[PDB]
Amino acid sequence: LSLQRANVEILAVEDKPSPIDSGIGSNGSGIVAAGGGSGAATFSVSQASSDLGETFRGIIRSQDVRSTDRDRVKVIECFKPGDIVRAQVLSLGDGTNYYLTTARNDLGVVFARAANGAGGLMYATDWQMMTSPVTGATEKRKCAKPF
Amino acid sequence: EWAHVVDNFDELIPNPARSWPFELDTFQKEAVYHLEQGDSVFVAAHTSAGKTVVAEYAIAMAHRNMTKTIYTSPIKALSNQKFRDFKETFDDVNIGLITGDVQINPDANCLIMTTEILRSMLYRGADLIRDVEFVIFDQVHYVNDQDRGVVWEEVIIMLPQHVKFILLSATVPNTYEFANWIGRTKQKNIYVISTPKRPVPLEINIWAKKELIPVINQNSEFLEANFRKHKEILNDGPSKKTWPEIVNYLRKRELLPMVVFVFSKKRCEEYADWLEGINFCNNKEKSQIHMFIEKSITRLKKEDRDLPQILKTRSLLERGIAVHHGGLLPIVKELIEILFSKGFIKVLFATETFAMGLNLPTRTVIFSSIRKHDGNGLRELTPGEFTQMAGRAGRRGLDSTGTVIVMAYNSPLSIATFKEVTMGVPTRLQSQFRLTYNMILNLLRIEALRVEEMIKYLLPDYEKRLAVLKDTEFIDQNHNVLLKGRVACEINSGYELVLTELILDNFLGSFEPEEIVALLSVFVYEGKTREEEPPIVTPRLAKGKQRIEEIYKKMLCVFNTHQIPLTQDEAEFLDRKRFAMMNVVYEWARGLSFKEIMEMSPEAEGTVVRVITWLDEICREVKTASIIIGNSTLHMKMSRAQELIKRDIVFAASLYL
Amino acid sequence: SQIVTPGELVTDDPIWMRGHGTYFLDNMTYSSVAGTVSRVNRLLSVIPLKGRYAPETGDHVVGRIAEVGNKRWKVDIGGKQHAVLMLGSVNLPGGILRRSDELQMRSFLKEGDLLNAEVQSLFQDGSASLHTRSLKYGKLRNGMFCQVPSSLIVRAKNHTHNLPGNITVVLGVNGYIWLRKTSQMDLARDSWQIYSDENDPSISNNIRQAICRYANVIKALAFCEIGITQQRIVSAYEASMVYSNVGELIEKNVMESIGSDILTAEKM
Amino acid sequence: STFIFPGDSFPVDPTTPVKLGPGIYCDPNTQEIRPVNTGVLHVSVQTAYIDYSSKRYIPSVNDFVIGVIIGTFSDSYKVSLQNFSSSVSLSYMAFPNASKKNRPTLQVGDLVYARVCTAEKELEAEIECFDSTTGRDAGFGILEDGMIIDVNLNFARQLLFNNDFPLLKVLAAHTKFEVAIGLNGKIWVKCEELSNTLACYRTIMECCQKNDTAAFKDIAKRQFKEIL
Ligand SMILES: Nc1ncnc2c1ncn2[C@@H]1O[C@H](COP(=O)(O)OP(=O)(O)OP(=O)(O)O)[C@@H](O)[C@H]1O
Repeated sequence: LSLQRANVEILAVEDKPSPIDSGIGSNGSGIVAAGGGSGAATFSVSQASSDLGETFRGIIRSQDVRSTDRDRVKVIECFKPGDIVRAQVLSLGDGTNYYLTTARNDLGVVFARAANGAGGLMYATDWQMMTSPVTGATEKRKCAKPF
Repeated sequence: EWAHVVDNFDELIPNPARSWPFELDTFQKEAVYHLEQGDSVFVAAHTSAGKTVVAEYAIAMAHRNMTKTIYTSPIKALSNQKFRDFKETFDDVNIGLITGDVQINPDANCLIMTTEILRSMLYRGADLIRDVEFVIFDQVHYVNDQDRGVVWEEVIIMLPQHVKFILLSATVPNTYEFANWIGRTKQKNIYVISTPKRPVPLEINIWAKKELIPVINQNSEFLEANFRKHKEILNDGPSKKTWPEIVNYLRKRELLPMVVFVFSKKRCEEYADWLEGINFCNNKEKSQIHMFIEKSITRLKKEDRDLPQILKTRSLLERGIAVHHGGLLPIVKELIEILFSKGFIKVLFATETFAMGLNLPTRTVIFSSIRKHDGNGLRELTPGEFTQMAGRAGRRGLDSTGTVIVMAYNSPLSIATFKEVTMGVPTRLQSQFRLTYNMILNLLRIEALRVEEMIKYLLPDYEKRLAVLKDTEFIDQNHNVLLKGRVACEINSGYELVLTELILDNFLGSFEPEEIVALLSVFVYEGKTREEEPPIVTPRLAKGKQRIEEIYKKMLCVFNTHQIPLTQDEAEFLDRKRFAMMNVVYEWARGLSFKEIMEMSPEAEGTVVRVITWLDEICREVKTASIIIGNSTLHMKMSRAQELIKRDIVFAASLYL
Repeated sequence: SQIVTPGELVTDDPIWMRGHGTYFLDNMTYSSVAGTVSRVNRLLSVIPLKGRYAPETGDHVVGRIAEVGNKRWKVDIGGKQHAVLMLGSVNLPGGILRRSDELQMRSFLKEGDLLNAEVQSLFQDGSASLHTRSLKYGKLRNGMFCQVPSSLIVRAKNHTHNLPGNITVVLGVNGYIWLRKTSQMDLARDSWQIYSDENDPSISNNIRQAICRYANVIKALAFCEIGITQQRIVSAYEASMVYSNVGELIEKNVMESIGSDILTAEKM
Repeated sequence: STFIFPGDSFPVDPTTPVKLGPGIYCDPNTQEIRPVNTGVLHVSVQTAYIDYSSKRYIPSVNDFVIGVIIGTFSDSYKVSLQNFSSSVSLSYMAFPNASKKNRPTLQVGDLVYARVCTAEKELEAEIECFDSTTGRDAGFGILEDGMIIDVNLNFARQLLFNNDFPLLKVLAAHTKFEVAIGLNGKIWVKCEELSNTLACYRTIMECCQKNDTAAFKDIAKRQFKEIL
């Protein structure tokens, strides 16, 4: 997150996982990122497209978070790192990132955790609120409409 | 796609967006009704008729519809005043300001900016334009200039199709053409609304020998018998017992609020000083004014509040007397304006700039004389200027009529000149389209673009100027720009050829940054004073004076060899004393309290700050020329000079914010 | 003039002001390149014998789109750096602020396209800024591309010429050349389709043959190191009609003969 | 008052509310208060925290720091507070009497004295060159010339906040000097002569290498005699 945009990684394209193999277990024990092991420094750049576990990347600009009042949007009051967000593609962008938008009632946060990913799951309560069931604490999000 | 001229409201608009505690005029109702239908409106009504009601209603409509509004004025002076007025008037609407100096609340729903700011914003393609519903142009009749004309037309052309327009101005001969052009270019319906007459009437009087003679009534009908009696009773300039003879006659008539127009910076101070033993504050107004002044000037540094101008203004303001001219600091000028707007000043001596813009009306307007000196000799006032000055005399509601007094100083005035000045159709101004060497050099670098065929839609002059440029090796025989011409293309202010010759002659290579900026003030200060120059400057900075004068003299001989007509500024260059400000600039850069500087400077505090401000552009141009020729020694010298002439007082915040 | 080499003393007079191509120590001035000494009033500088094209304000250039960026394009014009073309410096068919065109810039210009532009201003380091705000500039079509060194392009006031055989040539200052079929705008010189990739569907064989011959004679002129002008191009085209086959103009002896004939005819 | 280890029992009554300071963690799953650092636990509306030894700085609001300009952007500077750490940002409007015409004139490589104003967990920290809480401008801005000294965090805290720490008093008895103290582990000094600045640098380095505050005077005397 920053003050101007949010960076995401694409996990599924129309209810189909992308890629099929996520690379889990390729780096051994512990909790490691896909490119955080020993094989990342010995990948053959000139004989393949990308390395094991690489995904498409996207960018959500603050002016694309919603369709109205798109000059007073606070990014940290909408998303947090680690959230699962449903978005729609606007443009192919450059070779690094797509461009995405959430400016519709069915787009936004679908899964989130309390304490910035250290706690349990929360459930959506209002258009701009989620609630923790174990302790009745509330946080601000841009909730995608359920049901 | 057409312009329409127009000349059951309660049922038509049962739910108005805003309400006022008075009955609206017909033109206001028409403007409101046509704004409620979704059409653009052109309003051309007389002064002090209530044009700002339309803008307030537009802002209220935008707030109700949750859209944005942009307000634009040609003059940056009016932006701050309108910002303060709108901030006071509206409490539920966020107000913002965007100028070349400040930027407050860019995300607000109501924005006030300048035309060039909007031009740059449109060029950048800002995202806030998509939400804009109304754009308001105030004081349209002041945009008929050359520099103000192109930007306005470009802004009008570049605007998108979902933006509606509101236009406000005065009664001018060219009114239907602007609306027709806008409605043709944008293919929108716009209605032209005009008012019959002034809501408050004005009268013209003549003062002679301790009484006032009404000579024109409220119907603009001349009275010959009164003028004849004025001629009979009188059978030069003001005396030391003249302004007291007027400040008491009008005081007893309950017509006290007075604005006197004197066409001289120095004469206003003398006239104000001649008023001795006159007061208007009894015991509490003085204390309130003292508190306001003390709080306002807190933003300055402690040693900058002792300047003689501030002390004199404070002493005068405690009695209800003030002056308004271009020789004051901006803070003092805006302080005087704010105090005048609060009804604390009774007598004001003002220059011509007060009438232009500066929405601060009064009750009485007195003309010291009907003639003024504008550059080249004396000239009787044009009817347009007289109408502009005299029109600021009747405030709606608080006044039943507007009084105007024309003085007569122990000498009768001709009646034909009076009739010509007061009665007559005003004429729109025009420009002679001066041709400069920078324009010619810039046009020669453009691929294709046959120059001669565009000048027609000046030709004998263009050929003569090309011969000069080829003689001094700015261009070659095929009219290709050389290295010398490229430098001159980047110098815009006043003197391209003389400055270029100076730079390429290894001048400025021996002096220090403090001395370089001191010598360059000759191109900024016009030397209209007559006071003695400093007899001693330094052993150096006097050789620099001789070198500049010799180079200018050599360039002047080349101009006369080719028989080129010369402007007044260029002809009388060495005749004026344009080197008088070297010492002031030299000590400013060296580091010296601005109070000690004013003890020896030949110009007021307001003039000194203007000179330093104009010297910022000169340093930028010389820095650019150093990159073109590849002299890094000159580049670092000019960078140091810029940092040496910056002080806190030149960046003082406005009192309107 | 005088030929100097790097590290050579030019003058020891403490009266000159130093310019490009030199460095100094106290009153001694030295050369940093191989070139010729130039004097303008009190300014002293050295002009290099070889170098890349250096853009100047007002230049007429031909370039290729290299990168599609954030509200800007990168254009290759053969200099030391890429030029910059802002999105606000071009003309859009529909408009700029319609209630897109920032995320859809590839619908107008994309990587590999050739275009015609003018230099608007120079940045601090010499890189150029381009604009396409006239009907005479834009996308190039209906012809062929060729390249010559920029030092062989003679400076002139006009850079677009109509040639016999219904052919038009665009002579770039940077040395990039475009040959095409003459259009209505070219004849008149003497909305949404301005970004189209389609060529004219009625280009005949005679025009193709003429374009081939013009390219061959331009390459022949460049081989002999003769400056390229419109008059020389026409003269070389007319003098090559002896050979009936265009393909015989690629031999070295024919190119040298054409160049020598042009020079001899001019010198007479 | 007592020495504590991570995983130890927390000696505070669960009924009384206590505000938590550094070194103490509240579990997001079990809502349990436990210590995570090793050191001395101080208990003062009462506040508890653990004093532990550290060298790597982590930004916190209302801290006085010294930074280096490493890059200039369109609207702000890029500032480094420690080698190999994530950078912070300093805005062009974070100077006194700042406007779009009164731009700052700092370059890449300058030293600055500032205050931490924003330290959000999900964002990049921000600094300002004036105390916005009080409107005071006490020493914030560029530091010209001088020399920079690296120390650990406890030493910097002792210098800045403890008035009974005797180093500044013993230094003032040898020379006149200027000083700025940053809680990120930086000290800036300057004297009129280079030899005095060098002696101050050597004295500060040697005093930081030691732990006994009673030997500062002898160290200062020996170092100032060394430079003759
Ligand atoms: N219909 C009205 N009835 C009574 N008072 C009115 C009416 N309309 C406006 N006013 C009053 O006029 C006063 C000022 O008028 P206003 O400033 O709008 O004149 P103006 O035409 O804008 O002058 P300028 O030529 O300088 O732009 C306002 O304070 C307002 O109260």
